[PDB]
Amino acid sequence: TASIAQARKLVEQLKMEANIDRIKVSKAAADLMAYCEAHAKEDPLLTPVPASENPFR
Amino acid sequence: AAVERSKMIDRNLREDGEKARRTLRLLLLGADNSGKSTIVKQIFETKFQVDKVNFHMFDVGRRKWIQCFNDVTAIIFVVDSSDYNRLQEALNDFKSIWNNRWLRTISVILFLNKQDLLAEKVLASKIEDYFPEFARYTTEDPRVTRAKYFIRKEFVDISTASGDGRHICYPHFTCAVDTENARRIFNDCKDIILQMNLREYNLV
Amino acid sequence: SELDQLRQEAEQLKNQIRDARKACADATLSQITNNIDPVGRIQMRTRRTLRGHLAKIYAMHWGTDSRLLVSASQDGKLIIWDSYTTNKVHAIPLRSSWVMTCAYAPSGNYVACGGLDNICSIYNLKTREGNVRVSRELAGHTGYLSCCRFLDDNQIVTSSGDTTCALWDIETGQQTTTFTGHTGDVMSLSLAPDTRLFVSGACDASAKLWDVREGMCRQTFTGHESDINAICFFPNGNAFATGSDDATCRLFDLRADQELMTYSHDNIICGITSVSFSKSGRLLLAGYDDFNCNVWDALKADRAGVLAGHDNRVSCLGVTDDGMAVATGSWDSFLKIWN
Amino acid sequence: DYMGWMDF
Amino acid sequence: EWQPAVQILLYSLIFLLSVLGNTLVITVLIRNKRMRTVTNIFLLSLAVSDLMLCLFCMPFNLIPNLLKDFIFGSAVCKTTTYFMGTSVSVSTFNLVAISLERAGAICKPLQSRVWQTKSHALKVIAATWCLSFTIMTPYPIYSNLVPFTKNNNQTANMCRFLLPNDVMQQSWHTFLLLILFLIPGIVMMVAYGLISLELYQLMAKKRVIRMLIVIVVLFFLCWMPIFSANAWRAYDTASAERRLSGTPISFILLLSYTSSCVNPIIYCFMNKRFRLGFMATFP
Repeated sequence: TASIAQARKLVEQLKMEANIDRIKVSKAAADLMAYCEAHAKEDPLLTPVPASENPFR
Repeated sequence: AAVERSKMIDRNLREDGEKARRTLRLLLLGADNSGKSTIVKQIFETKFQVDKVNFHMFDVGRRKWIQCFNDVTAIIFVVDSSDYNRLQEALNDFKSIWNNRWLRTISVILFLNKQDLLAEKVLASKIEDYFPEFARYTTEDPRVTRAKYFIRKEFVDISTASGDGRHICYPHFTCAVDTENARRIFNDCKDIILQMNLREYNLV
Repeated sequence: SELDQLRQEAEQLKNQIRDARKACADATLSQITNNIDPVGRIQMRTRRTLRGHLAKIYAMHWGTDSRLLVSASQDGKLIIWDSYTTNKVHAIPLRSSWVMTCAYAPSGNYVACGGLDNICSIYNLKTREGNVRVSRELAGHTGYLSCCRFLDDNQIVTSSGDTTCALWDIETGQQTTTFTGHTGDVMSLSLAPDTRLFVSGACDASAKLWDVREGMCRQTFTGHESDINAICFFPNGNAFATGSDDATCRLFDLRADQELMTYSHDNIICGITSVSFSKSGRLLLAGYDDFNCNVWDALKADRAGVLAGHDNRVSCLGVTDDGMAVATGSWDSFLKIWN
Repeated sequence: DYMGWMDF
Repeated sequence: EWQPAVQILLYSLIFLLSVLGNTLVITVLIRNKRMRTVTNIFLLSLAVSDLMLCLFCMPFNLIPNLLKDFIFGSAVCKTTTYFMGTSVSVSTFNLVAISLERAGAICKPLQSRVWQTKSHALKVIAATWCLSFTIMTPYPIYSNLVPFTKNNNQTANMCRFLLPNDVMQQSWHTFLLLILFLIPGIVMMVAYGLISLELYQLMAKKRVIRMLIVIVVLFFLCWMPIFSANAWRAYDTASAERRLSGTPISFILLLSYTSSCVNPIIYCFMNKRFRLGFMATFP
């Protein structure tokens, strides 16, 4: 009867997964995009810094 | 003072690699009731010595972690030849190992253990009931020799269907009382290194 | 009849999940990011080469200060590097040479290492005797360890090949919480920036979101075709990226609960070994089996650069907390600092 | 007759 | 003037082919780090030494024969003689080193793992180069122009190398005939014979054994005539100079120079791995 208990466990897992709230993928993608342009200026990899600031010459 | 510390550390690592380079590393593979631990009389590991050459054998107590052993000298693969029910599983496992993406250049030393049990079973016959193609096979007891050669051929056909000469299989028939397995491994590793040298020195 | 009813209920629940995700999917990340300008070619160049390892490198981790880093190699040595001057600060001899992961404590006082020994070993870097010593050996996993990350000086999360993740209390040396639900071996791990959640990737092509305090699985993602090898949170903490043997990368969103974007090209046929994000999060850096490292525009999926220069498989990868430099390890036995 | 050569 | 026509034609042929081959080998070996093994270090050494031999021997050895006069200065005479001797010594010792490395790797594959390393190869290359530079010291000392007048009352010279006495001249030439021809020849024959014996005791194995035979045959045919002629001159200069002056010694020198032409061909251009590297490097 262990297989029955396992199947009940997956049933509960999928019930919990269905009970979660979700937001529109358009809004989520807009949020990640907005984060990216918000913190773009602080990223040295997408825009190299001059050798005066670069610690690795 | 820091750079001196770094240089001392680097000297220590160089001296460590010097000692590490002198051992040949071997991967032990096989299923249950194969008899892996009995092969050599001397992540588990074991060590033994033949003719001033150091061998260090490893067997993990399989797909993902096999990548760690893509640089060993040889893979030692053990198969139980006493019974025929598991022989198809052993052949499939051997094919999976031989055709592995990360093991394409590693030779396999094949051990077919409990040949005494196989001889007893044959002389005292059901192998045809598991392999219909064993019927009318040809080339100690002649029937036992026929069965041994049939099983060895079954492994060697898989071993030769692919490989392109990058690596080859070395089948052996061994028993529990056979103590020559270390010497066989030593000779096989000598052959593997010789074949590597022929390519690496532009001779072949 | 109970088992059949449970199976039918599971199928109905999975169909409802799929329908909820389909209703959620009103637009595509590629359509949203159509108007943004591309980053252009990412011309990164090697700046340091860290020599001293005499075998394949499997793992590296940056320190909280962007100077020090630790790397693990199957020569049996764990080396702490001063990346500014390439000096070797420490060289830790390991009890087992088959290691596969390494972590550097956020405080800087400890490092962790593990592999085919089914043990996570903690090393004290700030002892009073001047040498490095083991603090505790965390035993209890039944498979090999594939990733580990410190939460603090006393809390560390590990993933294992035994399909389970664990949370540890280092002082006691016992598992505080066990995480279960994966069916394939867990290969990667990534703590959230707020350290309240983490995601893991498994060989069953699935990614799960876990709750550290509760110990329960929140979400499950299954877009990949083959085993997932690498995982890493987006800097915002609301998304993550995975790399698979199927030779693709996917970006998922936690609040959207589904795939957002895939990073693939027809020429690439090898699997991804490691992934990481930059400071801004717009660049996604992935290591491949083709000996190269490719830079992906995580918002546009366009390939922006290549970190060529390694002569063997790129096993590891890591970006600094400041975002100044990237370190890549390889089976060539050399680590390289880029940009 | 510029006889002889250089050794090599 | 058919004989001079053939002489300069062949000089140009072997010169161009050896230069191009050595340059290609040097470029491929220096570019593909993957193609950097113990034997490949010695191959690069041999390519550099063959280029040195070609450049410092062949153009300076046809002129004094065509114009019967040494036109260059004493500095050029001394430098060219030193470089020719150095290149010959380095080439011969690199060949012996390659033969010994191969013999060890094929005869004791596991025992030779201890010492067949890149650092050991670097030690060997450095020792060979330094030993050659040290031993070839007397040539820039005793190389000087000997003047003579021609029938047209014109000036002329003979860059030449003469020790103060004929006895020590003979000793020097015997020492060269030993160390640059005889001992290396016996060592290479023994090494490749052992390699062939071990490898034989299949169509590919016969090919590689015949290649090992070709190596020794080419070495002996290329280097026997010139050393024999030098020994003949040391023992009785008059007869040797009368017989071999002009085209015969020029052609013997060309036969000697052909070793630098053939060595890249046998050692690299017949290797599949190398050919692949060349195709990957050049368009």
